Amino acid sequence: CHPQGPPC
Amino acid sequence: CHPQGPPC
Amino acid sequence: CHPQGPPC
Amino acid sequence: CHPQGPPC
Amino acid sequence: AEAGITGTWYNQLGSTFIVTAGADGALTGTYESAVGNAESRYVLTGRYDSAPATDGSGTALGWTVAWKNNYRNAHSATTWSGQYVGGAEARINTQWLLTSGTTEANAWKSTLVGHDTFTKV
Amino acid sequence: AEAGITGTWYNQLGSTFIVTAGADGALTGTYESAVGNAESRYVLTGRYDSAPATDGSGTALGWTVAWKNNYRNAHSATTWSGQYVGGAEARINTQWLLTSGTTEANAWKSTLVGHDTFTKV
Amino acid sequence: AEAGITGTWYNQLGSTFIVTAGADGALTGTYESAVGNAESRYVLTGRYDSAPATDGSGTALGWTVAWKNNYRNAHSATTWSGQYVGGAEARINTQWLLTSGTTEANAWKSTLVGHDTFTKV
Amino acid sequence: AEAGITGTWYNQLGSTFIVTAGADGALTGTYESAVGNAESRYVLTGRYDSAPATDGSGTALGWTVAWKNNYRNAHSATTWSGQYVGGAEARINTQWLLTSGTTEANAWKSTLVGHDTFTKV
Repeated sequence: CHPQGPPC
Repeated sequence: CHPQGPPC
Repeated sequence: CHPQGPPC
Repeated sequence: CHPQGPPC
Repeated sequence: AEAGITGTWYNQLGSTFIVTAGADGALTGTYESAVGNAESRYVLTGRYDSAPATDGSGTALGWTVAWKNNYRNAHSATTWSGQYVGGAEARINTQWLLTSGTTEANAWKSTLVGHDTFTKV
Repeated sequence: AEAGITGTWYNQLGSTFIVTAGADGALTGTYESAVGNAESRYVLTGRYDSAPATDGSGTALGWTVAWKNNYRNAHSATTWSGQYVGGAEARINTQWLLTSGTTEANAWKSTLVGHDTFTKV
Repeated sequence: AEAGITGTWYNQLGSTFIVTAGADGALTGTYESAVGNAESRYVLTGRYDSAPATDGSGTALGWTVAWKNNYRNAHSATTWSGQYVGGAEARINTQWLLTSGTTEANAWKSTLVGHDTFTKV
Repeated sequence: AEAGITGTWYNQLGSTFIVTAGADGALTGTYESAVGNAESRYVLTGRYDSAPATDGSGTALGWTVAWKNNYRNAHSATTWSGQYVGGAEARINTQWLLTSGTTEANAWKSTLVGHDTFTKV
């Protein structure tokens, strides 16, 4: 879960 | 006017 | 190890 | 002759 | 996919692409530009995954058009890379690369990049 | 180009590509990965400009590999777009796009981009 | 552009970008991810053309985010490249490149490519 | 990286880039074109990872140049995305996107893509 993606 | 584009 | 890469 | 290219 | 791919697709600028997806991974058809005309038709060829994953993943695919036919030679070729997603509102989402033939002094600016979505409607 | 394209090409990571360029713009052959093996061979198909400009411009071309054969299915496809330059030290310079089949939540990160140079040596 | 750029922009996945466009071409602000949170905020910096053409052409611009803040380090950086178009329904249309830090054996697959549209709504 | 990045870098076409890497992730400097000249100098700004992984992974980074200075306005902007690799023969490997400001009818062909390697030599 990369920060560019949804969420987080 | 390249054929990939609009028109022609 | 994707086939495009080295090796395999 | 765009400034990114060679020369200028 | 396979039978789901076979047919007519339209993009957001008015271009039309007609394709057959063959049983062992082959794509074959024609591409025609906006206006629509006997003279804006070009040959396409590509490949697709003929046994995709059974979860809700898309089917990966790619094809090429060289921009030369009997009426016109634009000295360039485009590749599209993307995936088919099926169902009620099926679509093909792609990104593309267009390279022109150039002299070596001009080679650093030979290639454009962009993106298209194709629908059955 | 045409006869100049037909043959074996090698890239900087150890991959090998064997191609026939047909008289009316067709490219057909096989791609094989590093190691080199009966089982790292995949089908390729593409198109090239069969009447290029007579000045020192390159010949524009493109091809596709779907990464499925009888031994392996990687659920992805790569397109290469570029130009052939001939002469003493002939080469094909390309940029490429690799798309994996994904769920819709993962679609924003489905595609990698990079670049290769192929030589006859 | 300039005053037209300054403000809050939203993309199609739920991310928010707040920017000031300075008189001599500077862009400065913060990017925050979906959820929206004190801990999904990252610094951005870029440049824009401060004297664009007077016809209906867009304003060209670009910015960078390194994905490290006080709570998280993802060892990667994204650049967006695009143009601002103003008027009733203003938008910024972009394409982007995301590179991860890798070992040399993994360097061929270090970079993803995609595209976003930002609106004021 | 940090101190390893700070300095003068040269690419394969004759361009020169001078950069300071600041303690909390900032990159600032100037870019100058081939010829080398008081009038081919443009401002650059970007970001880099100031705490990279301790294994042999590269440091991820990105920067932007808007092509306007006191002598010339080319109505365009370039972003470079890549990673620094240190040691005996340090280099920065990148891919780039160049967008021109266009009318909406021309927007599909607004962006070029390519790649550069920078060295200290």
